[PDB]
Formats: sequence, structure tokens, C-alpha cells
Amino acid sequence: SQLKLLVTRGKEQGYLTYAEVNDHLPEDIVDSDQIEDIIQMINDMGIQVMEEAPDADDLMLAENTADEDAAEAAAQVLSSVESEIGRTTDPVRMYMREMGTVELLTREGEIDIAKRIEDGINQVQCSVAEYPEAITYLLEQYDRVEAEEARLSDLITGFVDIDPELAREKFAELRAQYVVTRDTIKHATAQEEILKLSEVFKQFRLVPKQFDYLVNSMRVMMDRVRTQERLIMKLCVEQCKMPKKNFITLFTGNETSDTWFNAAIAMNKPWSEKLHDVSEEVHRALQKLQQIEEETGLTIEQVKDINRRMSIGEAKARRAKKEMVEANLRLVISIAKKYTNRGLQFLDLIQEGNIGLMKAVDKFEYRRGYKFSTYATWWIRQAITRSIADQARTIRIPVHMIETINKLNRISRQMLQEMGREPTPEELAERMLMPEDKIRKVLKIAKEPISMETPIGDDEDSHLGDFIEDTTLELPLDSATTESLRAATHDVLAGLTAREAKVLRMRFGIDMNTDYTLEEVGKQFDVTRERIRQIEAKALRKLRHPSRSEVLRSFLDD
Amino acid sequence: RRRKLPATIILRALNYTTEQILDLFFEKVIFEIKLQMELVPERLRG
Amino acid sequence: EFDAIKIALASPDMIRSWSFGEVKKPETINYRTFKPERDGLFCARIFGPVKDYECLCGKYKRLKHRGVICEKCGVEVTQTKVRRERMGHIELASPTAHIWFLKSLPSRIGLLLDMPLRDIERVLYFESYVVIEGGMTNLERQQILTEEQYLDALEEFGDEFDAKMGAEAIQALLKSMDLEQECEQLREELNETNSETKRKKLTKRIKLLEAFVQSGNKPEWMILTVLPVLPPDLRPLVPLDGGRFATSDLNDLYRRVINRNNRLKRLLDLAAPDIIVRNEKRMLQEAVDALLDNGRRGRAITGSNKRPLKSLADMIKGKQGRFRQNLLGKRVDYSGRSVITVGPYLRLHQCGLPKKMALELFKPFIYGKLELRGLATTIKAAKKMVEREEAVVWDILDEVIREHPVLLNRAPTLHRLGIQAFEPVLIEGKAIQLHPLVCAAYNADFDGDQMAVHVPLTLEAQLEARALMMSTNNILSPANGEPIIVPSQDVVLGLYYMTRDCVNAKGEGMVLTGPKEAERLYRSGLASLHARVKVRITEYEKDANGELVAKTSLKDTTVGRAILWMIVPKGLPYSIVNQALGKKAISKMLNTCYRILGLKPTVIFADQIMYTGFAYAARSGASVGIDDMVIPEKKHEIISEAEAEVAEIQEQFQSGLVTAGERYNKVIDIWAAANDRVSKAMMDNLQTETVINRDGQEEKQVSFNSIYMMADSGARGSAAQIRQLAGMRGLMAKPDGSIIETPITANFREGLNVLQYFISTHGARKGLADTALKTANSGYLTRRLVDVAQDLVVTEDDCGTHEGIMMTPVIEGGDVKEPLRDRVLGRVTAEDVLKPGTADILVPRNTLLHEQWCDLLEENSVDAVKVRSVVSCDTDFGVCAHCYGRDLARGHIINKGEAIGVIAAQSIGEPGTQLTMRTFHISSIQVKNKGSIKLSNVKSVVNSSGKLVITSRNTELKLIDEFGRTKESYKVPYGAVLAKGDGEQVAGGETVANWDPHTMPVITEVSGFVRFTDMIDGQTITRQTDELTGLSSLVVLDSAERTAGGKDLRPALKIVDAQGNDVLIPGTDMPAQYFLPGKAIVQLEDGVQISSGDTLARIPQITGGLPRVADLFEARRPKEPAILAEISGIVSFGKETKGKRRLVITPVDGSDPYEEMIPKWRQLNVFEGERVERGDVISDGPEAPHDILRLRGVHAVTRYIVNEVQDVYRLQGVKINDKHIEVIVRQMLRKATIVNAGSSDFLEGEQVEYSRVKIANRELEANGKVGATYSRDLLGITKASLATESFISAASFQETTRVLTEAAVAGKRDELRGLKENVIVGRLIPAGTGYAYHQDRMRRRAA
Ligand SMILES: [Zn+2]
Ligand SMILES: [Zn+2]
Repeated sequence: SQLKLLVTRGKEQGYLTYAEVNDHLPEDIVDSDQIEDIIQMINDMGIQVMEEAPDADDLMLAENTADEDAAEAAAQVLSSVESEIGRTTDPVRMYMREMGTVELLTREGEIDIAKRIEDGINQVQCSVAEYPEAITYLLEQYDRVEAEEARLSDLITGFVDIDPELAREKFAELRAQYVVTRDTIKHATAQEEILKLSEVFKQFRLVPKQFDYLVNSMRVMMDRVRTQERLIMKLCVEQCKMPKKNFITLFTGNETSDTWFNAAIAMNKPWSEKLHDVSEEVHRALQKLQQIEEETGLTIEQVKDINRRMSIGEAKARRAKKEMVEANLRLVISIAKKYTNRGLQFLDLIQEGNIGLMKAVDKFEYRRGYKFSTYATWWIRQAITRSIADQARTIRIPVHMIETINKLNRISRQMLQEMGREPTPEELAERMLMPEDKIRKVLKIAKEPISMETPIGDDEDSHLGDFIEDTTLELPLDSATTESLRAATHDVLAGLTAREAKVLRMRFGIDMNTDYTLEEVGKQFDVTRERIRQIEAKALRKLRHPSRSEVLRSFLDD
Repeated sequence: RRRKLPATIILRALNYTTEQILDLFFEKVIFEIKLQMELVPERLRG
Repeated sequence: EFDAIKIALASPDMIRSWSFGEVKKPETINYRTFKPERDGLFCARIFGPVKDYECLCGKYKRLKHRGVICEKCGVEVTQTKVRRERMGHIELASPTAHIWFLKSLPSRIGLLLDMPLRDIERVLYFESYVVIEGGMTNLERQQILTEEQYLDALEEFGDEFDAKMGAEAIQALLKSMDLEQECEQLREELNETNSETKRKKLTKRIKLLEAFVQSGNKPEWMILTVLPVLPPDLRPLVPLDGGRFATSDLNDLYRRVINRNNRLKRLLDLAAPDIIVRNEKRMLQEAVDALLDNGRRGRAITGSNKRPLKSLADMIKGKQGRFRQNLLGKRVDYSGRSVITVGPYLRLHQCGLPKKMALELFKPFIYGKLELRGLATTIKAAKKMVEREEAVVWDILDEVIREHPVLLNRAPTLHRLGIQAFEPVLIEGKAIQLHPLVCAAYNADFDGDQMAVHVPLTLEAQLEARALMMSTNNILSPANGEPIIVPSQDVVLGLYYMTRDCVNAKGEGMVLTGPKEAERLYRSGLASLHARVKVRITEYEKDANGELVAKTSLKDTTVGRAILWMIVPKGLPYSIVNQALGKKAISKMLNTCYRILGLKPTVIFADQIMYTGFAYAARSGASVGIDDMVIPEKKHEIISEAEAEVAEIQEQFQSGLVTAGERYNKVIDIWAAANDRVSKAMMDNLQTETVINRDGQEEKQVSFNSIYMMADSGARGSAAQIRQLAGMRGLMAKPDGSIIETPITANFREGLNVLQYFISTHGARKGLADTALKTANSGYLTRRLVDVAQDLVVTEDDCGTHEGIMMTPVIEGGDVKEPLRDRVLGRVTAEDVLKPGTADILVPRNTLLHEQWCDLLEENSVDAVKVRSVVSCDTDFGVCAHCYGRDLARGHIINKGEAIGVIAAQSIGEPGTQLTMRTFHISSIQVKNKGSIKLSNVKSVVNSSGKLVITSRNTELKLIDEFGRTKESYKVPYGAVLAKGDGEQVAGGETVANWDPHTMPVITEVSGFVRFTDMIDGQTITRQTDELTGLSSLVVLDSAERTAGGKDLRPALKIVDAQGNDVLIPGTDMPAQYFLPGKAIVQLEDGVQISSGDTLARIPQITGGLPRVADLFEARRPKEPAILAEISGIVSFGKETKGKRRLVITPVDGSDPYEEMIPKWRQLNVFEGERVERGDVISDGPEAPHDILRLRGVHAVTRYIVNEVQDVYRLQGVKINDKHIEVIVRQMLRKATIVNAGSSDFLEGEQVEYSRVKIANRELEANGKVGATYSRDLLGITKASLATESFISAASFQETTRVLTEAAVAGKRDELRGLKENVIVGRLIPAGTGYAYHQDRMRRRAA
């Protein structure tokens, strides 16, 4: 205990200097962040931790609030951080700490984790291409872009073979392969025919969006079966206490007909008679399970093996590609140290780098054999500078328009010395080929402009918010002018009769929220808007006269 | 303005030993035998 | 309209309920058109239109479309002022802890989860996994699992193991925590855990738990999941000049949160690796901390400016925050300022307003009166007319200005006479002209001060101005009721010059028919202004039934006193103007006119005094010249004498006879005595001139020298500055406090040479620095006292108590520093006061002791009056009108609804700024008067030789004359050599006591033989062999170097018979042995003939300033607290030196648990067989005030403080009525601690508001059950202000975040009921004319 003697000495003398805390810090902690966190911990007692020997009156003037419960929980803290050394809360320091825990990669380790990614997505495509309705969608997609509803060489990346005629060749390959398998289902070589049907697709080259569509469409056709596997198990083992060996034997393995369930309503058990609770429920799952069998050409247990090939292969490669992502985190931090002081915080530049680093891995091709630290350096050069372009100023500037200023910042700095004293704005019309107005609005744009806690200062500690005036308010001279104009109209319209005042109250919006038109006022009285226009012009001429306009003419600003 | 160290540490880091430090900062009346102390005539005041 | 303001925690559904949409993009505006975006930070679909009744698209721009929502941009056609009040929400993609509920120091989340703060801040920043309802898989719920430990404990356990990190973990902890289930199990273990720390922690947690169930908040609401954004008109994006803009920093913080939430949204859309999403969630949590409070986590992030950003906490908290800087200190229309000038043609009730300022301030008044009379038709015509300022708008404005006060206010508004209302008189020029009498009430001189002038608009505020704030309604100082409109410097020179006689002036010895003849003689130039004549004077006296009995006599006056008699009203006698009439004499004259005649004739009299003083000071021609400083001719001789003396002591320091310290002390004393000698010579040279004569002989008289005429009248300054003009300057100080030993033998009628002028600048620069540093902290104490005393308003007419302090004047030793007529005046008699015959009631009860009653009881020589005090009032949240007394700014009894807490805060603060801002410490009894001696605690013994030595402890001396009142009050030492007997009236000039601090005997009661038993030298005594005479001395020892064989045992001073039989104590069956504490000089022998009262065992041997009134109110515990006698009963010692001695006071009929840890360095007043009652002295020195409240009554810490605070005020000379310290003390100790909880609904260890205790105990005794007893607590005035009831009030002087978090988690309410509450809220105060409005609203609730 030394920091407890620091607490006791501070409350025993009414102050603390920097010398007393620096003599009562422990031996293990080094850097200045944590020790001024400790200064805050002792400073909100508050025992007035300031620099020098304090004055004489300012211990009796300075007050000690609030005894003692904040000091109770601070004693609970300060007698307990005398044990561990690794405590800080900074995401930058803790990010350096949890980033050093991942080692780098070699060249060989990089390409073999890349081929782990390649064989992982190959296992995913093995699970995809082992399903027929994806290739039925491929049939109907090539059919719908046979009418050129899309662009097929943009819908698929040609094929892995540039030309639509060879894209026609491999699709004429498909429909012949499809009919020598599906038409000859009637089961000896039919699954071998689907096998040859599966082989001809794994040399087709597509777009990931037109790849991900059929993956997620069978995903909702997968978890529906996983909902069916939930629909049985949530309502057999716990609903009725049917034992799971009746679930392990009867359902699990067969899964197909209406025999694993509806024959168990005669097992002479509590749960067997309790299946009448769930006989009508899973009869909806007795059809919709086999409806999926009407949508695969296979059985449900063969679907349970298809997505389990898909899930584990995805869980291998996405973990593999994150093992490549985690390895090159030391690369990204070296790049973001060069882009730091241009507006955005340090952790934000980094986290936009790992976003492109994840996207660089998805488009990295190790068959080219270049190093990965040359490919991902392009994306982090984009993604850091793009988020510096997109998300750094309080007023968002479009990305190219930043490059207009950045080219202007790069050129006008160069003509500051290559010309003489200053570069004029009209001189910059000569150097860059922007014609003196699309160069002028570039320099009209502000820069993260001014705070409104901006000290003016030394007036009343006044800030810049104290002197900005609102022009869009209502000054009470104009408002009482407007209010007295409301009553001065009401007395001039007291000098008119029933009809002419009322059209003049509904041609404009006088105590009604329109401003009807000439026919609309004439719609009320069935007049074809001509006498209504005259009786407006008659009453308007009636209000033109002196000693009829003796109050209103003064109401006009003259 | 860091933590304190006892200020003979800065003399020891400058390679001064204990007898050399006392050689610097003190005055030496010497005792001998029987039981004689040589006197400085001013040094007695207290 | 709302009647209460309720604080809670925001539900996430409620945050979405306030919202008008979601902010999704961190764009603010369009950057090209400066237009609001589609879903950006300054959205228009969410917050509204940028222009009033106009869409962003442009289609439905008509005022006919009001209320519709456009189909192209989604905005609603409304006013653009609706985006001042429209919020949106931010649905955060991950939960995030509220940093107010985490990094507060009580840390409500941490205190709630039964986990320390390091636990939750480790889990929240993604280090540790946390078990939430972990089944039965070998774990503990709410446990830290570090990452590797979680991984290897997930092994061998197929259960899902329920371990989260981050705010998902803390949210599922806070949701799954049942508060009331935990309350029942906590009370269940509270049934079986009566320890100290265990029971303390259990009840300490259960307090927040019982509040959290009774509030209605949910604990999962502390973890935020959806974030409210401010309206865009509270973080605006104003377009400035030249294309430049200006935003608030909340825009940057909300942009940071929207950026990190969008990126976290993508990083959880992307199935990223967990470390970068951990870093993203931790970053977003940090951004929420920086947005809500930029700096409670560390560090406060700076933008493109190197100051930290202002966050939402920083927008409510702080000096510049809305709670301080915008809820009270706010600019005001219908106001203006200009400099002040004198213009003394005014009356007391008018200021001189300029004409351009009255044209500007009174503009709507001018418009209404100008078009009502119809000189303009349109308000545009009125605007153009008074912009032209035609010849008629001055007539309309002087019509408007007639009886319409203006609040003239000067800036350091220390008290309520800084704002007074004046009727405005239109002058030209541009300076406010201001009546010269109230310049001493504003402390406003004419070296260029500016007074701000406001206008009261309403008839209620016009009548508040006229009825309270008019400068004639406030002519008594509210601190002490003396008039504050004292004529200050030129008026007193005029009144002193006309009324001060001359020995041979023109027109001596004439006889005039009255003052009319006197003014006719003076104004024609036949008589001088001061010539002793015999004027016939008609002076009226109302010494009857309000009669004004007239009486005409023939007085021996001067001419000018007769001329001044014309302006006197009737009720005053002539002898009040028959004198010199300096400054204090005009103060007493205006005071007499007020006390006799009332308020209006005092105002007319003060105006006529001011006019006559200026006029006859003008006709004085009172110049100042270079021959008005007569340098004394003996000044050269006193300077040469002191130079010869310091030459002699310079020799005797060169000779080594004295050292340099004593030589510096001797030359400082010599030069200061020479400076006093020179000042005495010049002041005797100046105040007596020689004039000649009626008979031609030499005749001394008081000199008409204008510098003496200014110093002696009290016009300006005093004889110290006249010493620095004519006499020598003196010894000059240093900023070190030291004194420059080479003095300044010159002055200011001669010059100063370069050395003395460089010497003077140390003291003058220190004085001006301390002046200009004190004015930057003028009303810090006034602020600190209005915080404690905000909500004290007189609410009751008479509560009907019988208690109160019993007031007696400050007789400290000789004289009385402040008599009874100063204190007991205006207070209410708590009892019936009888005559000294103890036979008839003098003043009945419930009486306002005015000056007639106090004159009566001072004629009856009454001495012990029990006033009605504020600290013993029987009403709640207020005082009654009689337990306070009278108003002192009016002379009447107080009204119902005067804010006496704020008034007393100002009347301690505004006289308190006249105190020094830095603190400063400074044989036989001199028997002078004669009379009877009274003694309390009187148990004396006779001696054989006729002398006396008192053997009772606190027998202090009281001398009474034949008048009842005390004459000489002193502390008699324990056994000092008295020549005083008992009770017999002695004559003055004979010593009553020969004290010696070397003499504290243990003088006997009965005569006899002092033999010694249990007496061993060596282990109890020292070997004391006095060679001095050859006497047997046994001087006893402390616990230092004796044995432990005789340490606990005590030596016997046993006085026995001539045979050796143990004589009894008279009254007590114990023996006669007087066992001794440390260091007693004993001369005894075994078996020597000594008498009763023999000298057996003798024992050997004012701060001022404003920091003292700082430390007296904060109630500091001094480092040497005079320890007391905690309980009545006779005393014994305790354990010898385990660091501290113990001392067991043993009550003869009660238990004795108190063996107090007494240090041996603070020596005993008492012997260890000496009976002292409770509240009696043990140590010597500054008595701690809490010990006065615990032991003695509440009138003994009330009497202690208001005599110790007034010992600071009367030390400097500042007078203040002691109501004002009593309402602060009454609001100080409104805390009681419970000890017997009884059938009352409070805990044992509970500190609560005392007037809630006294009403529950009023009602729970009003049933057939019995109520609690309580021990009163007293606190400091920065700590008493902490425990307010309100949270809107408390957040304006305390730290807002700790206040608002403590208020929110309690689900607290604020029925407003307070001065600072309703001022912020915008209602009437519950004090003033708005008391009846708070009756009118407290009528409709009991409907
Ligand atoms: Zn629109
Ligand atoms: Zn009362």
C-alpha cells in the first residue's frame, strides 16, 4: 500500500502536488496515460491535484464535495488497481496489443492458405454443383438472356475456357447433358448421370451475384428443413416426452414417408397417445418435407449431406481467408500511419483498411504468383483515401471534387515558387485547363469550417455562438405591423357588403386557408368566373379611393 | 519531475564512493589514543 | 401548467417514441445548394422544413398546404421552428454502455451488478467472457472468464455455456437480474449478518435496490441500444459571410457515431473476423462516450481546434453550460447602460435618464401612446415619426415617462440595494444622472462607472418597482437597520462647516427671534455662518399621545446651526444640531428622524440635508492648498533623536551586546515610536489655532484649516493620511510581510527622493494587487451562502414556540464591546421578561421589541432576555414571522414571503466584502470597578492566613453593581491567591486574585497531616533534591521514565488527623487522597502541620479576515480540538501511553463506556478525581463546533457561531444584525441522525432532513405509538447545500452529471417548490409577490 498513503496524505493535508503522486505511483506502470487516469481517479474526490505548492486561502476556499461515498468507491478502485499492470482502455493501444498476437505469414504459407481458400470454395462449389435445381435455374437464365433480357457475358464471366459463340457452345453443351440425365431417370446410372451433369458445370465461370442467388435460395430451402427438423424435435421430445431413441431409430435414417411418426400413435405409451397433439401439425410437415423431395430429385437425408458439405466448406475457407486477413493486420497499420492527419481519427483509417483487406482477399489470385502485399496495397490505397474522401469533412464533398482540390493543392503549391510571390486565381486558369470558374468554385469551398465554442475571447468567455444572429425569426415591429394590418383589413372589409367582401376574402386567403381561384369562387355562386373577376375588380377599384384607403395607404412602406 | 531518489545516488552514478562523498561534504576532526581528540579551536560552538 | 418535472431513464421504445426518424448518413448538407439531405444529419424528412411552410422539394411551397407531407421529398409543411424540438434516433447496431451510468464514481451499473468497476470495464472492452445463467456446468453466474479460460472451460461441456463479452454481456446480465428477488434474498441474509462491513455493504446496496424497484426504471435501460439525436436548431450549421460556415462540435460527435455505426453495420453484414469487429464495437462504444461526455473516459478528443470538443454533458454542465450560463445569466430586452453623473437637483426617488435612451427603451410604450392619441395611424407611421423624433414624440414620451420606474442596476450587485427603481427625469446628454445619496448604496463613484437601466413592463412589475424597489422605500440597510443613505462627503463638509463655532466671528452675541432672522442676517452679510448667538427655537416633542407638544426656548447656538434647524422636521430636539455635526452626527440625526417620525419625513429630511450641505459647502469655498499641510517643527528633532537612537543600538550590535534580530526589532520599534511622536506633534499643531478675540486676548480654538476640517468632520479620510501629508510617512512594508527597517522620514508636502519612492512601491503594489484580485472574487461567499439559504422564506405568522436563545451582551473582561440594545432590538420575546424585582411582566410575549421596549428594558436595567430565534422555529421549510423578528430594511415586522435566506446571504456577503480578503492573526487581576461578586460553580475553602484558593473547577468571576448587570467578568484560575472572600461587596482598587501560571495547586479542603501511603520514590516519583533552600521535594512523573510496577498506580495525597486517622471527605465516604497527574511541584513531608487550602502541588505554566468567515461557516474541525467531558460524572484516568492516554469519566448513577483516547501532549485542565458535567472543558484551545452540538444544545452552537462570526465582523468594525447568521445556521443543521428508530419509518444509521423527522415524529406521536429520538448533525455550507431536495436546483450549483445520474436512477420527481427551481423553470418564485400564486396553486391541488 502506497497509493492508499497518497489518498490519506492528500486528505490529511488538503492538496496533492505532482511530486507526491509521482512518488506514490508504483514501480510497474510506465507511460503517461494510465497515471493521469489515476490523477482523474484521485482528482474527482476532489483533492485538487495541481502543479505546485498551493496557496494559503485556496484550501479554505476550495471545497471537498462529496464526502464520502464517491471516495468510498474510489477507495474500492484504488486499493484494487495495485495488482495488475496491463490495464488501459484505449482501443489504439489494446488494438496494438491484440494485433501483435497474430504472427505474419511467409510466401509459402500465404499461397498454401490461399489454396486452402481455393479448395474451400471448391468444396462449396462441389456442394453447389451437386444439386440439380441450380442448373435448372441456369437453363432458364440462359433462356431468358437468349432474349438478351440481361447481358450474359456480364451475367456470367463468359466461361473458364470473351466470345458469345463459345458461350453458346458451352450452353448447347448443357441442354444436351441435361436431357441425357433427366429424361433417363427411370435409377441405375441416373445418379451417375447427375454426376456427369455435375462435372460439366464446374468448368463454367459465372458472376458471384449470379452464383450467390442460387446459394441463398437453397439456404431458405435448407433452414426450412432445419425448421422441419426443429418442427419434429421441438414437438416430440419435450411436448410429449417421446424418447429420442424413437427419434434416433424411426425418424433419423428414414425421414421420408409417413411411417416414422403416424405409426407411433400405437406404442401404448403416454407419448404415443400424446402424438394426437402433434399428428395434424407434422402432417403439414409430412407433405412439405416431401414437397422439398419434389424439388430436388433426391431425398431429405441426401439434402442433409449436401448443405453439410456446403456449411463445413464455407466454415473452412471463410476461417481460412480470415486467417489471411488476421495475418496482414501489421501491413494495414503501416499504411494508415501515412494517411493519418488528414481529418479522420486513427482507428477509422485502419478499420476502413481491413474492409478493403477483406475485399482484396476475395479478389486475390495467387495463380498470378505475385506477392499479396502488392495487391492489397492498391485496395488500402483506395479504401483509406475513399473514406477520407467520403467521411472526413462535416460537409460531404464528392470524391472527384476532392481530387479537384487535391490537384489544385498540389499545383498551386508548386506555382508558389515556380512563379514568384503568389499564384493568382486567374493564373490557375492557365496552368490547369479549368476555365476560371470551375477553378474558382473549388477555392470557394470551406474546410471543416469553425466551431461555435470558438473563443473570441476574453470578453465574458464569449464563444462564436453568442454573436451569430438569427435572421429567420420575426421581429416584433413587423409582426405587430402584420397584426395591425389584419385588423386594418377587417375594418376596410367592414366597408363592403356581403358578396364583394366575401369573394375578396376567398380570392386571397383571408381567415381561410386558400386563395380559391376565379372559377372556384364562381363555383360557389354558379358564375362563370367573369362577373366574379369584375366584382373583384369593382371592389378593388372601390378600395382605391382616398377616405377609403386612408389607413391602408399608410400601411404600405413608402 | 519523476519519482525521488536519495541524492547520493547521483554521486554514486558519477563514481563517488562513501568515503569520497564524506570527503567532499564534511569536516574531519580525528580521534586517537589514550582517548585524545585533536581540536580545531573554532569548531566548538555547541 | 406542468406542476412537477420527473426524471427517469429513457426506455429504448421511448427513445424511438421521441424520434421522428432515423439518421443513417453522416452527411450534414448538400455542399452545393447548402440544402438538407434525404436522410442525413440535418435531415428534413425527420426534423422538418428549412423555411416556414415550404417543402424541400419546392412543390407544396404554399401556405395553403399546411400540415401535409410531400410525396417527393417526404418533408411535412410546418413551421421551420419545429426543428428546434424534433428529435430522431440512431438504432445502434451493437449495444453500448451509457458512460454516465458506468464511469460515474458510484458507478450505478457496477454497484448494481455486485461486481467492481474493473470487472465491467474489462468485459465491456472485450477482454472477459461472462456467465449469464450458466446452468449447472461447474461455474458461477457473474464471473470473469478470460478468453483462454473460456475456451478450455467450454471443453468437457456441451452446454452452450452462456459466455458473452461486451455490452451484450452486460445487457443480458442487467436483464436477467431480478431486483426484488435479490432484495428478498439480501434481506434474508440481512437477517443473519449483523457485522459492520457486511451489514454496511448489504444495506448500502439495498438502498439503491429499493429505490430501483420503487422508481419504475428498468436495469437494462442503462445499456443503450438506440441513441437520440438533438434537433438541428440546437447544433446549427449557420451560413456566415463569404461562403464560410460555423457548426457545433456535437455535429462532429454525431458524425463519429454515425460513421462507426454504419461501418459496424457493414462489418456484421460481412461476417468479418472477430478481432476487427471487437475493435469496431469498442470504437463505437468510445464514440458514444465522446459524444455524451467528451472526457469522462479519457481523453477529450480535439478536432481541428486544439481545445476539446463541447459534448452534451458539457452543454449542460460547466461554467459556460446551460445550467449556469444560460438558465440564470442571460441578456435582457428593454435595457441599456450609460455612465453615471451626479446631477444633485434630483430628489431621492428620481434618476436622470438621457433622452436618446428613453427614446430607445420606451419604444413600444411610445408607439401605443402615440397611436392611441392618434398622431400616427400606422405603427409604421409611428416608427417613421419617432425615427424622425418630431416635436410631438417628446410630448408623448414625457407623458409615457411620468410614473414609470426604471430599474437602475450597477454590475457588482452584492446586495439588494444594487437594484433600486427610480422615476426617470428626462435630461439631455448621454449620461445617467443619479442622486448623490444612493452612491454609497451602490458603491458607485464618478470616475466612470456605468449603471445598467432596465424597464419594468407589466403593472405588477411597475408596482413591485414602486412598492419595494423605489429608492425611498429602501433607505435602511437590510444588513443592520441603520440608514444607508448617509450623507457621504460634501454634504458632511457643508453641515460641519456651517455648524462649527468661531470664537470671534461677525455678529456675536446677538439675540434672534428664530431661524428666519438667522438666515436673513447671514444672507445679507451681517453675520457670519458660525457666530455664537442666542436664537429663539421652537422645538416640538411628541412625549405624549403622538402629540407633538411644542416648546419654545432661548438656546445658546451659532447662526448656522439655527439656519440648519429650519430643515429639521418637528419631532427632533434642538440639541441634535447644536454641535459640530461631523459624519457620525448626521448618521445619528437621520437615524433619530427615522425612529421618531417614520419613513417619508426622513426622505424629505435627507433631501433637504443634501441640498443644504451642497449649498453651504459651495458657499464655504473650502479649498485645499499647499499651506494646509503644516509640517510640525519638532519633526526634525524627533527624526534626529531616532537616528541617534538607532546609531546607539547600531553601536551595541557592533559591540555584540545584542544580535541582528533584536537590533532590527529595536530599530523598528524606535522608528515606529518616533512616527507616533511626529504624528502626535502635527495633530496637536493642527487641531488648535490661535484666534483673537472679543476682548483682545489670546484664545485657542479648533482650527479652520481645511485639511483638518476634512479629516475631523469625517468628510474624507482620517488622521493617518494627514500623518502621511504633514508628519512623517513611516515604516513601509514588503510583500513578504516584513517591514523595511529604513523608514520614510519624509512626506507628501515635502517630496520623496528616489530611494523612498522605490521603497513605497512594494506596499502600494501589494495593496493594489490584492484589491484587484479581491474584486475578481467579490461575491464568492455570497454565492456560497445563497446556495445553502436559497429556499428559506417566511411562511408562518407565528408558529408558537417557547424556545429561543437568551441574549446577553459581549462583556469580554472589562468593557462590553456591544451592548444589549444592539442585539435584543427587533427580536421577539420568547417568554415574559420580568423586572429585577422578579414581580411584574415588563414585555408580555410575542412582542416586537422596538426601540421603545428596548429603551424601557434598558431603563429597568434588565440583563437576561430570551429572544425568539430562527434556529428554534416550529415551522417547516420556512421560518415564522416572529421567530425571525423584524425586516431591518423596513422597520416593520416581517411580511409573509420574504426570502430571508437570500437576504441574509447578501447581508453576510456584502458587509463581508469590507473585510480583509487575506487573514491576519494578532500577575494580579486589575480590579477597577466596585460591587458584588457573583460566582457560579462556587465551592471555595477557607485558609488559615485569610487568603482564598478556589478548589472547584469552573468558578469564573462575575462582578455585579447594584444594577443587576455584570461589571467584571473573568476566569478565576484553579487556586490563584485570592484577596477576595465570598459575596461581600468590595471597593475598587484592591486585587481580587494574584494569579500565577506557575501556580496550579491541589489545595486541601480540610486541614490536617499529609502523610503518604502507596508512595515509593524511584518507580512513581523523580529524585528531586532542591539545593535552592534544602527542602524535601517529591515532584511526580508522567508515564515516561518510571517503571511499569508503579505506572498504573497513583501516589496518595492523603490528609489525615493529628493521631493518624483517615479524615473523611465532607459529603463523600471516600478518603482524602488527591492523586496527582504529571508535573506537580510538591514541597510536602510525611506528617507536617498544614492548613486547609495549602499549596501542596503547584503545576507549572483573535483572527480576522474573510477566510475566517469562510472557515466558520464551513465548520472545520480544528487540528487541536478542545476535547470535552462527554457525559456527566466524576472522572478517572485510563491506560498509560499506547500512543494515547485514556480517561474514564464515571457517572455516579450512569454507565461509563468512555475511556477517551487522549494524547499525552495535550495536558489536562482537570485532575483525575474532579467531577465535571457534560459539555465541560478538558483540553485548552479552539473548541470544535460539532462537539458543542452533540453535547450541549442547539442554542449553544447557535450562540457559538454567531458570536464567533460577529467576532470577525466587529473586529474590523462592520456592524450586522445577528438574525443574518442565524438563518444560515438554521439551514446548516437541518440534518438529524437517527439513533432509536422506534416506530418511526427511518433506519438506525440514517441522516435525513430534520424537519421531515420533526413532522413524522409529530404524527407518529399523534397516534398511540411512540416516535424516534434523533441526534442533530451540523455540516459545512458547501456540504449542507449538497443535500438539497430538488435535482433541477441541485444541478445548477453542484456537478450536473453526478446529480443527474443520482436523480435518474431514483426515478426522482421535482415538485418545484424553491427559488432557484422556478427561476430556471420560468415561473414565479415561491418567495415574493409569487407566494400567493403558490397559495393559488396549492389551493387547486387540495380541491
Ligand atoms: Zn416536398
Ligand atoms: Zn416561529
